[PDB]
Amino acid sequence: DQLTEEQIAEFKEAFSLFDKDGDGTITTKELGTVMRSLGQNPTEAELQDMINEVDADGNGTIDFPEFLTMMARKMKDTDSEEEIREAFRVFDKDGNGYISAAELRHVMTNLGEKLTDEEVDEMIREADIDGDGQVNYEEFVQMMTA
Amino acid sequence: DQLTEEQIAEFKEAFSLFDKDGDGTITTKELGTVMRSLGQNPTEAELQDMINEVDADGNGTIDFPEFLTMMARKMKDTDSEEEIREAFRVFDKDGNGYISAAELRHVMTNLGEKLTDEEVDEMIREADIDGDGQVNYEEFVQMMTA
Amino acid sequence: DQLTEEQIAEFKEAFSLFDKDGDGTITTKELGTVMRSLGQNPTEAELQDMINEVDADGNGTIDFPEFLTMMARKMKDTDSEEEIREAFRVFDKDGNGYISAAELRHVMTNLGEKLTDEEVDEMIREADIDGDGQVNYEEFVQMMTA
Amino acid sequence: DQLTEEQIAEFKEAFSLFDKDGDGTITTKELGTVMRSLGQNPTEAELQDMINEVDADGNGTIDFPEFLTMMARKMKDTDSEEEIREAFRVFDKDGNGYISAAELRHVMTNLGEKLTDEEVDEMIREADIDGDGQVNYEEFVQMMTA
Amino acid sequence: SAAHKRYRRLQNWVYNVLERPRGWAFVYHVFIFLLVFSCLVLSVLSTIQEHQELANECLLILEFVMIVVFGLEYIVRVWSAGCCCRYRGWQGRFRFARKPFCVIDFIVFVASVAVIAAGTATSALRSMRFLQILRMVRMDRRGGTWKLLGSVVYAHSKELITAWYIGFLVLIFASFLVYLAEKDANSDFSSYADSLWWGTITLTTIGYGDKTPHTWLGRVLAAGFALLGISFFALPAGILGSGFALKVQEQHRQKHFEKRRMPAANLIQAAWRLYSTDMSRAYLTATWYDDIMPAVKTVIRSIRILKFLVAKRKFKETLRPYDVKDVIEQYSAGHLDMLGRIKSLQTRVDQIVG
Amino acid sequence: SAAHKRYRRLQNWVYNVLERPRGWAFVYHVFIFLLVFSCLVLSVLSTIQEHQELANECLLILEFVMIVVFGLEYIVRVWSAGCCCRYRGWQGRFRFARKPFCVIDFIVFVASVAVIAAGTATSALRSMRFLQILRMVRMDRRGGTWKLLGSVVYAHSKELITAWYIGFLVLIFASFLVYLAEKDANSDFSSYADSLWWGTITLTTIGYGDKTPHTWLGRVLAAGFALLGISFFALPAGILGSGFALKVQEQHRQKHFEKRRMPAANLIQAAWRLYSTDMSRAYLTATWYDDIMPAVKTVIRSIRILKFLVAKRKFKETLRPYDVKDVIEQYSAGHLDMLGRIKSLQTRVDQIVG
Amino acid sequence: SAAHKRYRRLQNWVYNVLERPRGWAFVYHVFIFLLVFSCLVLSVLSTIQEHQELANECLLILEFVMIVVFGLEYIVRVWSAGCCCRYRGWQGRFRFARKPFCVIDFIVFVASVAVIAAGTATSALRSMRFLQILRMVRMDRRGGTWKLLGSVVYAHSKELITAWYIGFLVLIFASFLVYLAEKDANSDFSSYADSLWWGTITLTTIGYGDKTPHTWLGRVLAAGFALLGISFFALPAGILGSGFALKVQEQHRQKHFEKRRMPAANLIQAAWRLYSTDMSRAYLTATWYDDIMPAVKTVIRSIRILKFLVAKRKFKETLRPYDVKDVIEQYSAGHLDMLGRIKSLQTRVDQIVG
Amino acid sequence: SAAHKRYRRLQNWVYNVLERPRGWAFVYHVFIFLLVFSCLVLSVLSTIQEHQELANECLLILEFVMIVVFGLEYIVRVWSAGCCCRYRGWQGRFRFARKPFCVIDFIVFVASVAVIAAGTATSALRSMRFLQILRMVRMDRRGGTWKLLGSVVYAHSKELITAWYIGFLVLIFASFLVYLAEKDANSDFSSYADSLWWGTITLTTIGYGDKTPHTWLGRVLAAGFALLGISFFALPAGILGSGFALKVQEQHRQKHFEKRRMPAANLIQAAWRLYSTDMSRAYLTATWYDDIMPAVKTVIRSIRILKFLVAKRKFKETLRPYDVKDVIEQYSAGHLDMLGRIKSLQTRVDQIVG
Ligand SMILES: O=C1N(c2ccccc2)c2ccccc2C1(Cc1ccncc1)Cc1ccncc1
Ligand SMILES: [K+]
Ligand SMILES: [K+]
Ligand SMILES: [K+]
Repeated sequence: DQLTEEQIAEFKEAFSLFDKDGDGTITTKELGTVMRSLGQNPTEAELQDMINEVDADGNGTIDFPEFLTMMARKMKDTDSEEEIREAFRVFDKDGNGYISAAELRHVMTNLGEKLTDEEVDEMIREADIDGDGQVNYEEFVQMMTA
Repeated sequence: DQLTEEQIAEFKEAFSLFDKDGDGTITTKELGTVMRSLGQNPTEAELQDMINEVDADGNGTIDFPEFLTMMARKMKDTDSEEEIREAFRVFDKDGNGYISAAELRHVMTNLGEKLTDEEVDEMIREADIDGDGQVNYEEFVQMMTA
Repeated sequence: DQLTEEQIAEFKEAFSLFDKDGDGTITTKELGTVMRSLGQNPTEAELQDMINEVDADGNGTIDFPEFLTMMARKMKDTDSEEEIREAFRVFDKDGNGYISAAELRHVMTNLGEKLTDEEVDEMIREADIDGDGQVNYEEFVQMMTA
Repeated sequence: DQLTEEQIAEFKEAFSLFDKDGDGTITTKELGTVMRSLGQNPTEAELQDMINEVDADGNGTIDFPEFLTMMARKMKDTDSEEEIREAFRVFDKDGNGYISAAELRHVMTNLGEKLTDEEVDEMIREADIDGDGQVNYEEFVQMMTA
Repeated sequence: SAAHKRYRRLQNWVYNVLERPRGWAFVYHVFIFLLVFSCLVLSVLSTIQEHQELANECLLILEFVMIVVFGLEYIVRVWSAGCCCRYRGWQGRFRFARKPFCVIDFIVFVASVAVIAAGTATSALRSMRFLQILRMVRMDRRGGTWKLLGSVVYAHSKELITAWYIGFLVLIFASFLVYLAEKDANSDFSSYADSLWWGTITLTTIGYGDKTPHTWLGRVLAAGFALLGISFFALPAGILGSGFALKVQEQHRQKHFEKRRMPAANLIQAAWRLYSTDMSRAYLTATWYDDIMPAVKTVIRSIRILKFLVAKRKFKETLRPYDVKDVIEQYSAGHLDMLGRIKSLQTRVDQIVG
Repeated sequence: SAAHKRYRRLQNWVYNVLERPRGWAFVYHVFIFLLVFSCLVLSVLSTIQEHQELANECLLILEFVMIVVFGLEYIVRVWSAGCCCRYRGWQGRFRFARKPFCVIDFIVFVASVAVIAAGTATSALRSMRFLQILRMVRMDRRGGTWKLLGSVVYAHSKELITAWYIGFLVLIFASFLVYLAEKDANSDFSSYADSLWWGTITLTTIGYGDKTPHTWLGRVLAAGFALLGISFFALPAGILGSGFALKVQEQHRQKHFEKRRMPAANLIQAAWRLYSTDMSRAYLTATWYDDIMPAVKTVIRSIRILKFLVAKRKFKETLRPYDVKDVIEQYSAGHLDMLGRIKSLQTRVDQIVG
Repeated sequence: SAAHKRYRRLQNWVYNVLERPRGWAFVYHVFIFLLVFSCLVLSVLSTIQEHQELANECLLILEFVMIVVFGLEYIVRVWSAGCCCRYRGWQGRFRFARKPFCVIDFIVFVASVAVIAAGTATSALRSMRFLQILRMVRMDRRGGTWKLLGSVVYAHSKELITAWYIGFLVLIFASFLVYLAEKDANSDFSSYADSLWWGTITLTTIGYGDKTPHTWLGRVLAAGFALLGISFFALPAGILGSGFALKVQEQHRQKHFEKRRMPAANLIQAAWRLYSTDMSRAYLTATWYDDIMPAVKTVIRSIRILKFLVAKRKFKETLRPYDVKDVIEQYSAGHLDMLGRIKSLQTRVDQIVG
Repeated sequence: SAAHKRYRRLQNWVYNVLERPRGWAFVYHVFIFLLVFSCLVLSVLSTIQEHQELANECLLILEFVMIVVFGLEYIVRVWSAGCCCRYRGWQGRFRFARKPFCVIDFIVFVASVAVIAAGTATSALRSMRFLQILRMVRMDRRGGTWKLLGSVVYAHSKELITAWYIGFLVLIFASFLVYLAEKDANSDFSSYADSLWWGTITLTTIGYGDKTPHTWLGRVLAAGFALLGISFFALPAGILGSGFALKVQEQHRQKHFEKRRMPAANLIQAAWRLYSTDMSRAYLTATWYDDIMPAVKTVIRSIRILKFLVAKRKFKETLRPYDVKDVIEQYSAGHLDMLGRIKSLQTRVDQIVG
């Protein structure tokens, strides 16, 4: 999946929605302004955490090379596949790489940034559930890392 | 003490005082409303704990089968006899199955949901107190579990 | 020092200043009222602690037999001599039964219910201080327990 | 560097700016008044700590002999050389007696009573920095203790 | 029934000294153990040839006294069981004898008496003396010792296995190396198995002296491998010892907390209040005399049953241990309640003055 | 694909019992250890001369059974690997066999079969029996034992070194002193090296009996130096034992906390939300049908990627341990928030009334 | 009485170096211990036959020096007792000698002198030398060692009993099994008692070499049961060691708290204030000169007695240890006081503005 | 002075690898220790008679290589000392050689060379080989090992003394009792001293086999007293082991806190600010050019000296450990500040509205 030049131009056009002034950088102001226009309400500390994940210069900005790297990579990297698989394993006590559909539903809608019923319905539909009702989450992780 | 059909009908008539709408369920609203009409003042968390002790479906209700089971059983089960006997043993340091009348009186009127003087007077009258003033609480437990 | 009958009558006359009603008992009301008339200001919890030290019946009162016992005994008992001597030993690191005049002065005026300068001056005058400036506190304890 | 009599007279003239009344002592009032006239704002607890460092009599004052001793000594004593060198060693993990110019800059401007940029610029200029960018702080300590 | 009072009190006393005695009551238990241990030692010494006569002399008397004392104690205990209400009348007595260890004792006693009677296959009647040791194993109520040891062993399984594994490897290696060196000069190390016997008897620090290295190369190798592996063969004792000590200390730590308290006291109260619904003078009034609206009293009873069940649960839960994060939880509760109080002030100031 | 369901389920079951055994799965592993160990002991006893015949008799049968069982298990495991998706098709199978320990096993099996075949340099074919022990060393997944031992040894290095150092000094000194005393009377202590051999074999508490002091001066010196240094030569075991026990307890202390929780659950959610940006029915509407303003959806995806990366980090961090200073931190946060609340009241009172 | 000052100071100094010494004072005690121990060793060596002469030679001189030194020290200590006020005048001196260990010493000294005098039943006069060891047992003030050991043993009784029980069982079993195997080939294992002797001497790791297994079956059985039970026979040392270490650490933890403080200081103050009621210049005024209303001063004294008794109790309580739940208690007190403060604000706002 | 840069950097590097080795620097140190150990063992083996020739053969070469290497290292280190400023010029070099261990090394080297030269009282020149062990003792910088051992021993003195005391008593008693039993039958126990030798060699678990009980009474007594006292003679190892482990853990606990921090950073700042009073461009202005009112700048310097002295003290204090009662102290400070804030609100409400 070599990154092509047209794909780079489409990332550039998204990057320019944040950096409307043409300064080549995205700060918490530019990021948070676009987000709130869509009806999101991040906090300042959440905007700083987000920028810090890709800001190698440590000056509180995202530049286009950092933006392009994040967009090209998504979740395809091996670190993402391993950590997501480690998160499922927290809820796999048997150690057999399986989790019950009903147990997945409980964790997704009752912990963390809970999924809505419709979100979790789409998630269980997308996993090829076995007839017992058990989900092989390691093949679920490869579908999100492909 | 086979549960008879007339006994079931009397439980049903009590159950219907809670569930006046005929919905077949008792929630915190129905339970707490009957209780406060008698001048009791449970909290919401106390009403939830009470319903949770018999709510197998986990949906916050008591249905008639659960109500009937609780009413038929009272304290006659072996779990109740053992736990009540374990509670007395907390206050039996000798380990001989005895507790002093005066020590029972102190614990009943000074700890927990304290008994009034008249309540504790009736309780000590009902235990066949020995001439020393010592109470054999394991036969006291069988009278409450009979 | 056999307790004589005239000594008993003088204790009775003091006891009657507290128990002005002739009820034969001293409660926190009677004790605290006499104390505040002299310009003292004990708290309620301090009045309860004081009465509790001599109230064997545990009903929150001092009767004349308890009052007479306390007055006849003062500090002459062996428990008092031992505990006072143990308190000095807290400040005797050498373990030789000595404490410096200057160290006694620091502890008396800087810890606890501090002595005034004049109080502590009288206390150091009363101990037969050695020429070095060291106090043999075990003979100081016998003078207060004699 | 024998302390001369003219040097003593110059210390006396500084001492008299604090002790304008001629009482021969510097309290928190005299010390703090001169300091605030120059635009400093010490707290009372900071003025007590400062006086306590040189007040052998423990009465909360500085007299001229104590003032003269502090002024004659500055940082030239062996205790000062050792403790300053121990402070650098906190930030020398290699144990080789070196610290990076950039690491010195981070510690000086980000911890404690942070140096301004201009202060820390003068400090790094004064250390004979090596071509790598590493500072031999033990010879830096001898220049401040000379 | 005053005399009946005294009877029941005595019964309970003896049952306590036998069943679950504490303090001074243990004096009788210590005496029984000494009588059994002496019987054992006498039997063992009887095994010798030179001392057979005097051994049997003393054994006859001791075994007779033992049979009489244990028969008497069995009868007295099966009687004393009468105190507790569970075993009343011959019905309850027999129910008692159904216990496993009680039947074990009865079997042992009958067997001992049968042996002595047959005294008047003598070797088998002898060999059957080892049964006495059951009277010692029985003192362990519900195999407490085995369970404790098993728990502590399982908790540390990883370290124990590591020690045994590394030690076994060092043993194999050192045995081989020493065998290579002493193979010819010394006759002890004739084959590899001999070298292994030496290695075990050496590394364990038993040191019989059966076989020892004679050539200086062997001696240097043995010194090295000893001062290296003797510690491996001695770890299990140290690991298990520290495990036991830490467990004891930590347990003794929980007792100081005394957290369970209040729940046991409340359970008895909810049980009494439920029970008294059906017998209290509070319900023996014209008002309560049930004929027109029976459900009212039934509803009141249903509420007391629900509260009883809440109290029984809270009581069972107290046994479970609690974390040290409670302080954070009380600060969270305290802060939240106070922050809500400042809000209620703020809203009222904004309501009146605006 | 129901039958395919059953196939895959069985495959996963066997792979679990082999690769990650738990509970009853460990029973099969214990049997394999019993087989390897019996083969080893039989070989060793075969080394003896008097028992060579019966040893080889039993060894033939046992070795044949061993070869068959281990070949079968190897084939079954390399098949069962099919469950996990990583190794699918012969491509994935071969990728599996690339593992180090799998190739080690295959080598050992082929070698054993070649030995038995050559059975029909016999001494070398014998000596090659020691290879079986690899089937035991392989049970240690990733040298866990060695790593644990190394960690605990390194943490205590200072005390161990102190013990060994002082012990060595005491040994040198006591050996010299005793040699001085027994030099002439006793023939054992002919030279200094002999005295050193004695000193080691005594201070370690092995005590062969090879050499012992004969003159009373030597005996008093040995008693003194023993009751002084025997404790030094036994410290390492005690130190390491307490170290292991404390480490186990403290670890078991971390498990109660269950601090990591929430982060793992949120990571799966941020990953699902990011993934569903490109397939959800939420984006299959006329509104989203991309042609006029593609960047809007790209910007929405870029935000979900950033949140996913925040959740992955918070999830990875949970593994790291946390200090007990959190309570101070919550008080600092709680006090600061409340002090700021009283300020906001004060400013509003001063605004309205002044 | 300046010279009397110096006299009393010297007296107190010597009494301190005798009754309870610190630092350099312990040097004298070490010298006394060396003297007693040398006397003991000389006596033991005198027991031998070949060394009787030189032994008695040295023993005469050493025993004479010992008698003189200990007589002198006894006299000096019974004099130095004069420092403390309890024992003043011959009355108090005799009261002193009533102590148990003082009379024990006097008896031992008189007996030693009588023995030496009789020197000019010689075997009994010899045997009476063992009495010196009392001069060592006396150093233990109030059997501190025995009490410490007893406490720590009782606290761990369960684990100790488990270890001894399981070890005894393993010993019985392994001894029986090995006896079965070596019964015929080896002559050592003639009877069961011999096998038991072997089992003990092995499992304890003493390993005399008296009896060892000769047949390979016996050797394998012994290796197994050893590598299984040697750890059981070595637990008590590990358990007790960890117990002692943990107890020491935890105690040293209590000292850092320094909780008792304030109570001891306040007790002296309440005692002085009570005492001064009857001698202070504050009461030597015309106002207080008692004739018209004696009860007023008596009432003031009664109040000081009650406060003294409160201070004595609070002082005795400080010795008792305190829990780590105090922080929860201070938060409860702090929250309650603050919540009551916001209520008092709320009521006043509602009073004025309404 | 670029080349001078490289020179000084190399100098510092070598001085670091020699004086304070860390990481890979220890590789050189291990080689030096291995070479020293090889020399000792060769000498010892030279002591034997049968191996004297080959021993001296190898010893000649090894000793020569040793002398050359250590001379070279001495010269290189005394040169490398040049890095630190303390020892510059021959003045500073000589100041360096004044160190104790440096002169010790020079003496040892000169002595070794003199011995080899005299090679061309030969027995004394031999005996002087033991000096090498100083090159091992020197590795302990400032007797760290001795100090650690002494601290841990002193902290536990009470338990150690109890163990030794009770063990000694049990030894005396058991020896006497066994002697009474074996006195006649067995020839080993000829006198009491023999019984004591046996008792020590048994209770310590050495077990030479020299003397063992032969009569069954003696065997039973020995079994009892062994299974009673062997644990006493093994306590010191367990106590000291747990002590060391606990100390290590608790220390490793203090490092996690990282409390000292901020003070060291502030000290450098106060020192720089004081120093810069006399050289900063901030004071090189017409305004500061001192002629009219010199005291103003002197007063400013006096203030910086006082602040420097406060920072030096706070820095020295950080080294001292801190208690876990700080949380109570922060609540006390936080509550007091907040309670004072509600008072300031209350007073202002009462001022305006009244
Ligand atoms: O840290 C501890 N506490 C504790 C900490 C924060 C708040 C409350 C309590 C605690 C309480 C009772 C006994 C022992 C402890 C320890 C250690 C300690 C340290 C200094 N002085 C006394 C003790 C160990 C511990 C750690 C982790 N889990 C359990 C125990
Ligand atoms: K041993
Ligand atoms: K041994
Ligand atoms: K031996």
